[PDB]
Amino acid sequence: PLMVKILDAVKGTPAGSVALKVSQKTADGGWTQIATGVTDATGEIHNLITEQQFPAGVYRVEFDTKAYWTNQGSTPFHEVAEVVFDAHPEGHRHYTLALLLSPFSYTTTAVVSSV
Amino acid sequence: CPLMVKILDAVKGTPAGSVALKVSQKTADGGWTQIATGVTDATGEIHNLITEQQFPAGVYRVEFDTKAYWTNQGSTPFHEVAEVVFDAHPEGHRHYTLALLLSPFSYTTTAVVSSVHE
Amino acid sequence: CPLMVKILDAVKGTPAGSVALKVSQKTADGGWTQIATGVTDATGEIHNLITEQQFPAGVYRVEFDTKAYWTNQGSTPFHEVAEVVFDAHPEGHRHYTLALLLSPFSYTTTAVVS
Amino acid sequence: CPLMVKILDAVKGTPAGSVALKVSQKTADGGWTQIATGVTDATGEIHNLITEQQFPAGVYRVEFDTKAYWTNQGSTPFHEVAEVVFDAHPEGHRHYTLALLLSPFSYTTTAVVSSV
Ligand SMILES: N[C@@H](Cc1cc(I)c(Oc2ccc(O)c(I)c2)c(I)c1)C(=O)O
Ligand SMILES: N[C@@H](Cc1cc(I)c(Oc2ccc(O)c(I)c2)c(I)c1)C(=O)O
Repeated sequence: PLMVKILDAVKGTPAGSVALKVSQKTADGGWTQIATGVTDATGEIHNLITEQQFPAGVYRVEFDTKAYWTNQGSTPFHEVAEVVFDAHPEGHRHYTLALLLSPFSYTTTAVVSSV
Repeated sequence: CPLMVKILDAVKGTPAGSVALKVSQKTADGGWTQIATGVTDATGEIHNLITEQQFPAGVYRVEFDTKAYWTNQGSTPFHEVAEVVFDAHPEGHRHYTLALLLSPFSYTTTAVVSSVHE
Repeated sequence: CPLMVKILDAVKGTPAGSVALKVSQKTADGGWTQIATGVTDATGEIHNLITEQQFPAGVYRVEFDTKAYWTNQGSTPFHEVAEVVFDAHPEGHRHYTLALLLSPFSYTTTAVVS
Repeated sequence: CPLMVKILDAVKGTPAGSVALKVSQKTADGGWTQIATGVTDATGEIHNLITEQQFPAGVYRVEFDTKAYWTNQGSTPFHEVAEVVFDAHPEGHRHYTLALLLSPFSYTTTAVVSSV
């Protein structure tokens, strides 16, 4: 239900080996960690979470972009890239978090398949 | 396919369906020759746009009718058209995906030239 | 004004007016302490957000209430908020401009470090 | 000035200086006539690019030499050029700012229209 696609805007390839964590907002305004992962070479993570693990609610996906640029040899601006959103996965609703990275800029977009 | 597209609608949060596009190749005299046209499907893609044989190295211009897209959406767009012009280097089984993120008053054109990082 | 913002609305093609934001500084224990808040004017900027005195070297978080902005505009947006987290090195009159481009289902955060 | 530009370099986190550009106006026959050329300064802008008298309503094309910008940076660019094509409606003292966000394999073209 939750997929990601991270692209490197400098190299024109997906951003591989990007560490991420998915958190779910709790009733008291806190966060609970529901999964972690690292993108494969296609800048994707497969079987990140399952349907039952992704009920309606506010989610935060944190991407370790600083480590990504460091490893690539660039010094980046952001300490992390955070994507915080409301998810309504009722039906067939699948979410793709598209992330476009440059050392001093990123774009976070979502593609939400209907039901 | 050596040339793929992926168009996203940044307003609706879905791929941009029914976007008309055309692919032209720069000729020796500096003019443009149209080699393919098409319209994106519901996934914001166009399958079998051109073949490897139709894609020798050279300068290509892919023009997207984003103005009609927004107009059909009931929106007011800025750009007359979205243009992506690039020198293609297909040697070594390099394929291109032209990613395009659309908003009425903004678009982002990115290119992916491998399916994997390195 | 070591810390400036410039927010644009990619749907309307104008700056994003009345966008609420808050600036937090990371503390020794890893937590966040809020040092300023503001709301963008019609040019999508906030003047005199913080002073050089308030902006020492360290890690900062600028959080923009984009959800409220889109809700007010009449759209249902994706993001609950827009978060910009960065290590600042303002020592030496280093200015930071956080440029933010907004659409209901996408935003771009860029930095111009002068 | 009815037509401004603001070019940023997303790799360095600075405006993009010394970017060459050309402004053309579409003619009645579908062709193009050049009305201005310029090069951005260190703030990624070009001052006094054209006058209001030179900017009537119509379709304009602004071509940015981003390929040379990246080549000079020692990088490898994707795009052969960056072109921004739009129907301009300056009536009622509307000015345009073409914002351009550059990375080697990606750029964002946005427009800001203000009543100034
Ligand atoms: N196999 C599918 C996977 C796929 C999914 C999506 I959403 C894509 O678009 C992106 C992704 C990240 C970005 O930052 C931007 I801008 C656009 C691409 I490119 C590929 C396909 O090829 O469409
Ligand atoms: N802030 C001053 C000048 C100014 C105008 C604009 I539009 C700006 O935004 C940009 C520029 C390029 C980009 O690629 C992106 I995304 C945003 C900035 I930063 C500054 C003013 O307008 O008075």
